[PDB]
Parts: sequence; C-alpha cells; structure tokens
Amino acid sequence: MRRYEVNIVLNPNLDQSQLALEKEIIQRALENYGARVEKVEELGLRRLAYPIAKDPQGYFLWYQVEMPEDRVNDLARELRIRDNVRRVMVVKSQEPFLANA
Amino acid sequence: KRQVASGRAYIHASYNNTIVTITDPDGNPITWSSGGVIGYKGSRKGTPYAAQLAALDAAKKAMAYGMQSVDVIVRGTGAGREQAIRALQASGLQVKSIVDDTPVPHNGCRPKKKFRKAS
Amino acid sequence: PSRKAKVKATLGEFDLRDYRNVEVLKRFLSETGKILPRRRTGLSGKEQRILAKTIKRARILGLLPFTEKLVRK
Amino acid sequence: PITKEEKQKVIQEFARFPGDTGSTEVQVALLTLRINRLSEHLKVHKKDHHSHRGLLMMVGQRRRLLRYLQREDPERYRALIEKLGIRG
RNA sequence: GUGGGAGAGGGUGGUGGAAUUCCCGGAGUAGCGGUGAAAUGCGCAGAUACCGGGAGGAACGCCGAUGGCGAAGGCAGCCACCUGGUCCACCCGUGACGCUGAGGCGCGAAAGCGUGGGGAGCAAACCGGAUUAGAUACCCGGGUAGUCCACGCCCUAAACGAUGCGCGCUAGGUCUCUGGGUCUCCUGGGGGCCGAAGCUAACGCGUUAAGCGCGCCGCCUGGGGAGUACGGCCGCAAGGC
Ligand SMILES: [K+]
Ligand SMILES: [K+]
Ligand SMILES: [K+]
Ligand SMILES: [K+]
Ligand SMILES: [K+]
Ligand SMILES: [K+]
Ligand SMILES: [K+]
Ligand SMILES: [K+]
Ligand SMILES: [K+]
Ligand SMILES: [K+]
Ligand SMILES: [K+]
Ligand SMILES: [K+]
Ligand SMILES: [K+]
Ligand SMILES: [K+]
Ligand SMILES: [K+]
Ligand SMILES: [Mg+2]
Ligand SMILES: [Mg+2]
Ligand SMILES: [Mg+2]
Ligand SMILES: [Mg+2]
Ligand SMILES: [Mg+2]
Ligand SMILES: [Mg+2]
Ligand SMILES: [Mg+2]
Ligand SMILES: [Mg+2]
Ligand SMILES: [Mg+2]
Ligand SMILES: [Mg+2]
Ligand SMILES: [Mg+2]
Ligand SMILES: [Mg+2]
Ligand SMILES: [Mg+2]
Ligand SMILES: [Mg+2]
Ligand SMILES: [Mg+2]
Ligand SMILES: [Mg+2]
Ligand SMILES: [Mg+2]
Ligand SMILES: [Mg+2]
Ligand SMILES: [Mg+2]
Ligand SMILES: [Mg+2]
Ligand SMILES: [Mg+2]
Ligand SMILES: [Mg+2]
Ligand SMILES: [Mg+2]
Ligand SMILES: [Mg+2]
Ligand SMILES: [Mg+2]
Ligand SMILES: [Mg+2]
Ligand SMILES: [Mg+2]
Ligand SMILES: [Mg+2]
Ligand SMILES: [Mg+2]
Ligand SMILES: [Mg+2]
Ligand SMILES: [Mg+2]
Ligand SMILES: [Mg+2]
Ligand SMILES: [Mg+2]
Ligand SMILES: [Mg+2]
Ligand SMILES: [Mg+2]
Ligand SMILES: [Mg+2]
Ligand SMILES: [Mg+2]
Ligand SMILES: [Mg+2]
Ligand SMILES: [Mg+2]
Ligand SMILES: [Mg+2]
Ligand SMILES: [Mg+2]
Ligand SMILES: [Mg+2]
Ligand SMILES: [Mg+2]
Repeated sequence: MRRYEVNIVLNPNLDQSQLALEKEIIQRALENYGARVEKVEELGLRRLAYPIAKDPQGYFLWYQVEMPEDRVNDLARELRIRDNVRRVMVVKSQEPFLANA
Repeated sequence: KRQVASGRAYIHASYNNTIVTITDPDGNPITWSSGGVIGYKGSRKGTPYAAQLAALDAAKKAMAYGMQSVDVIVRGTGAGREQAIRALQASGLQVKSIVDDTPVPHNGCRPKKKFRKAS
Repeated sequence: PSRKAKVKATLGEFDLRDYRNVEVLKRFLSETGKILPRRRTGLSGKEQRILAKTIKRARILGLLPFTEKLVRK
Repeated sequence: PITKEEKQKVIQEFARFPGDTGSTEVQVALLTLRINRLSEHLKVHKKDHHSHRGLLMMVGQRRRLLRYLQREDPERYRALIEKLGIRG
C-alpha cells in the first residue's frame, strides 16, 4: 500500500445529476482498485490557463488515497475511460518542501 | 464593402518579404498586401520600405470596408517588421494594441541544414 | 541586470511541491508562460529544481500556461 | 521492492546469534535475496542492461564471501548453501 | 546493519502542450517562395498570409547551469510501475573476507546489415535551378535509402581528460552541487578555477597530480611501404580483430 493523490478534471458543464454519475463511476472504480480515500477536495470548476477539450474551464476533483502500487496505472486507465473525464493525474504523495519561512 | 469598423492586422515578417492581412474580429481576412502586391519582386520585398507600402496598402484597402481600429499581431522576425507596425499606426487606423505571437516550437522538427547548429 | 526584487523576497511561506497553488506558482512565470531564471526566482539550485517539476505538473492540469503572447513590440 | 520486514525476517532467519547483522551467513542471505528479485526483473526487462551490471556485481560479492566460508569453515559453508539453494 | 539524501542512471506502460506537414471548412486575391542577384518551384483546379476542425510522425522550449547521473558508450516534457549505482550519520554486526586482472562473458555513439512496421520534418544517392574558366561542390527547389519502433546482427570512433585501476603520503586560496554539525564557520562525497613543494623538453600538471611511493594489467621501440599482404578467427554482407 502506498499513498497518492488522484487529480481529475471534468466537463465544466453537465447537470447536477450527471456530475454525480461520474463521481459514481469514480468511487465504484476506485474501490475496485483498493482505493482507501483518506481525503478529498471538490475544488469545483475553474478557468484553465488554456482550453482543454475545446472548453475554457473544467471541474476539478482532488483526493488522497492509499492503494496497491501494482494497480495505480490500471486505476488511472479505468478513470480516463469516461468522456467527461478530461484529465487524470495520479501523483505519489509527498511531504511539503516548505520554502521562504 | 461589408462594413467591419474594427478588426485585426497580422504582420508576417520574413527576411524575404513582409505581408499584412486585415481581418474581422473572428480572424477572417478582409484584405491583404505584401512587397509583391506593390511593385517590388526581387529581394526588395524584404525592404523596410516595401513593408511600409504593403502596410499602407492593407489599411487603405480595409478603409473601403469602413474599418477604423485594429489589433496588431506580429509574427516572425524580419527586416521591416517594425516599419509595418509604424506604417499602420500613422494611417487613419487606430492601433489598439500590438502583440508579438511568433511561433516557436518546444523543439520538435529538425531544421533545414541552413537553420541548424544554433544555440 | 534583472534586479527588481526576486520573486522569493516579495512572498511568504509556501509549499514548493504544491502543484495547485496557482496564485503562488503564477508568480514564477514571466510575461510569457516561461519559467523565470534563478536571477528572478531568487530560489536556490535545489528549490528551483522542485519548482520546475511542480509548475510542469500545474501546466498539464491546465491550472498554468505553457506559453503567453507578448503585449507590445 | 524489498521492505524492512522482508529484510529483517531474513537477517533474523540467518543471524549466528541475536544481534548478528554483518556475518558472512547474513550477508550472503541478503545478496541471494536481492539477486533473485533482480534476476526476476531481468526476465521481463531483458534490455535493462545497466541494472544487469548491478547483478554481475552482486553475484560477484556473493561468490567471494561464499569462497571465504569455504576456506574458514567448510561446514558452515555446506550449511549455508544447502539452506539457501546455491551452487547448481 | 539501521536511519536519512540527491540525481536527464536503466527498463515497461501511459500521457501533455508548442511547432511542421497533410486533409476538411470558412474568409480572401495575386502572388508566394527563394538569393549576392536570380532562376527552377508552387499559385485563378484560388496558392501565400488569417480563423476553425481533423490525422499522423518525430523532438521535448523556458527551467538549463560555468549544473546533475552513469563503468564507458551515453542519459532531458510529465505520471506510475519495475530496477542499478552512490553519498552522509550512528560505530551496531563479520573479522583481511583485500588490490589487479592474460583468456572468458557481457555492454558498447553514428553509419551500416536482416525481417517486419512506421514515415511529419530532415536528408547520402539522385533530378533539377544558379554560380564558375570548368563546378560531377559550396547557394536554391525537389527527393529515395536512412533518420523513428521491434526483434536480431555489426563492434567502430578525435569510443578524448588524446591522461589504465586501487591504496598511502605531500601548503593553501576561491566558486559550485549534495549530505551531517556546536550552522561567522567546521566536516564528508562530487564538479571547477588559482596556486606550496615538487614534476615537466616546454606547454603545462599541482589532494580531481602529469608530485612522492607500492601492487597488477595494457601498450611503445625512427619515417614511408601499411593498418596493407598472407594465415587464422569472427560477420549475412559491409567489414572487424
Ligand atoms: K526552504
Ligand atoms: K533530429
Ligand atoms: K510567376
Ligand atoms: K509567405
Ligand atoms: K555539464
Ligand atoms: K542505406
Ligand atoms: K535509437
Ligand atoms: K547488438
Ligand atoms: K547544512
Ligand atoms: K620551468
Ligand atoms: K595553455
Ligand atoms: K608525464
Ligand atoms: K584475412
Ligand atoms: K559470432
Ligand atoms: K562468412
Ligand atoms: Mg524575396
Ligand atoms: Mg541506507
Ligand atoms: Mg542527500
Ligand atoms: Mg535532500
Ligand atoms: Mg533518467
Ligand atoms: Mg482552405
Ligand atoms: Mg507556372
Ligand atoms: Mg479564374
Ligand atoms: Mg486545386
Ligand atoms: Mg473559397
Ligand atoms: Mg499553407
Ligand atoms: Mg489551422
Ligand atoms: Mg502521431
Ligand atoms: Mg501519413
Ligand atoms: Mg563518473
Ligand atoms: Mg561525451
Ligand atoms: Mg537506488
Ligand atoms: Mg564495532
Ligand atoms: Mg569479535
Ligand atoms: Mg576489477
Ligand atoms: Mg553498436
Ligand atoms: Mg552502436
Ligand atoms: Mg543507428
Ligand atoms: Mg533497417
Ligand atoms: Mg524498413
Ligand atoms: Mg511505408
Ligand atoms: Mg528538403
Ligand atoms: Mg537540397
Ligand atoms: Mg550475424
Ligand atoms: Mg573530449
Ligand atoms: Mg598537509
Ligand atoms: Mg575560505
Ligand atoms: Mg560541505
Ligand atoms: Mg572538493
Ligand atoms: Mg562537472
Ligand atoms: Mg614552484
Ligand atoms: Mg610532463
Ligand atoms: Mg619556457
Ligand atoms: Mg592547477
Ligand atoms: Mg595517487
Ligand atoms: Mg597494440
Ligand atoms: Mg619501418
Ligand atoms: Mg580498418
């Protein structure tokens, strides 16, 4: 088991209903990959520094899981399958390298 | 004729010639010019002067569409890039802004021999 | 020779490894979306090396730009 | 990779006495552990030559230590091998 | 051994944006390109310049360094997995288990070879345009192998620090990367520069020795003939030793 951080950027549109459907496939998929969600941060939709998928915004979802290394990649795959999923960046956790303080 | 009033002015500088393209707010050309449109046909198209004339030709032609103010966009380096920038400003057309947008790769295609061994 | 208060001075504490702090990272990019040298960042060899890795993460997430157009010329 | 526990279970499983960490028996056990795990990696990633050098080295050191036992205590030596599973 | 650290070290999968080319749509018109000057070339079957959509290949801007990693060749977008080396601290364990290393085995830039794939840009040969006294060149427009991937060969090089490996000893100064400390500074490992003594034909080298010493390997013995001939070994060949 190792600790990561799953980043996901979704279609900045979609009704309150669909948005929850993706989060349904996420959770579902997550578990299926030994995903122990130790945290989350649904930062919401934000204006991107550049258009991603033709749109000038995206809906950001941040987590913090612990799971079997041998599957991180697989999980990552499964996630990207959905269309409303435009970005998936899983970064191995790390202690904050404080600076200027 | 069609009446735009406000649009864009692209300046494509080259060590071989300069060419200007005026466009509607959506980037569709309305008129254009270049060292070749005006008299020049050899190595003079590159001249800062040729660029000047090309720039003024462009503006006037775009006056016929009743255009008044433009947003200048510059691309490339080239003897006579700046003359164009100036030729426009001093030509009825109100230059709202100037922006350099010369394309530069994050290193992808191997240059022709003539443009290698750089850096 | 690049003396206008290094970006580190005019700033407080911050996690150099936080790829989401746009408001802070944004500071290390120039007029263009280019990563400022050390003469401007003020950071150190080791710090700057982590800034880069961080920023490049931000960019991929769309939170930060790769390139900007220059307004003037 | 190789976690502390995995490592420990090995050191303890081979120590000559409690507290033994650097005895020829232990060392050779540890190496044999790395060697096996590494040879496994190279079965898949055949082109990873750089790592393979590391393997050549480990196999070296093991051989020289094992050679030492052979010379000092021909018994502990036949002991170790039979235990681990080396020499053919 | 335990606890920490840095890194473009290697392998596999994934993935991001910039640019080029091509295709599609829009808008728009007479040239564009290119040079010393030109022409070949491309464009009214509408090019160039501009906006939007798409496909594909290859390489990773800034950071970036006078920097880092590796035994060498060499290694640079970002993410995960697998994996090598290495440095410091603690003095905790073994107890000379060490150094070198003919032969062997493995690795080994580029080009090149084989089978299959891929092919955007670039480009031997080649087709053309210029230039010239000529121009089987330099310049310009094209362009096939190749460059890219896989698997297998080839084994070379200004494969260079033109400096074999290991260990001990011999002033300092200064910049730097990375670790520990009582953190002005001290201390360990790496990268630079100036230099004591000393060395050197000189140039220069100088705790990163080309100094003072020991151990082991490799190699040299005037130039041309010649890295040729012959033999042997290796290679599909080219060709290597
Ligand atoms: K800090
Ligand atoms: K290339
Ligand atoms: K013509
Ligand atoms: K052009
Ligand atoms: K360097
Ligand atoms: K060929
Ligand atoms: K290659
Ligand atoms: K080979
Ligand atoms: K310190
Ligand atoms: K002298
Ligand atoms: K000199
Ligand atoms: K000498
Ligand atoms: K022969
Ligand atoms: K053979
Ligand atoms: K043969
Ligand atoms: Mg011209
Ligand atoms: Mg350790
Ligand atoms: Mg360290
Ligand atoms: Mg550190
Ligand atoms: Mg690497
Ligand atoms: Mg078209
Ligand atoms: Mg014609
Ligand atoms: Mg016609
Ligand atoms: Mg046509
Ligand atoms: Mg049309
Ligand atoms: Mg075109
Ligand atoms: Mg386009
Ligand atoms: Mg492609
Ligand atoms: Mg194609
Ligand atoms: Mg080295
Ligand atoms: Mg080199
Ligand atoms: Mg390691
Ligand atoms: Mg002790
Ligand atoms: Mg004892
Ligand atoms: Mg040796
Ligand atoms: Mg080779
Ligand atoms: Mg090679
Ligand atoms: Mg090759
Ligand atoms: Mg081939
Ligand atoms: Mg082929
Ligand atoms: Mg083909
Ligand atoms: Mg070409
Ligand atoms: Mg050519
Ligand atoms: Mg063969
Ligand atoms: Mg060299
Ligand atoms: Mg001394
Ligand atoms: Mg000092
Ligand atoms: Mg230090
Ligand atoms: Mg030093
Ligand atoms: Mg260095
Ligand atoms: Mg002297
Ligand atoms: Mg000398
Ligand atoms: Mg002299
Ligand atoms: Mg010196
Ligand atoms: Mg010495
Ligand atoms: Mg010889
Ligand atoms: Mg002779
Ligand atoms: Mg030869």
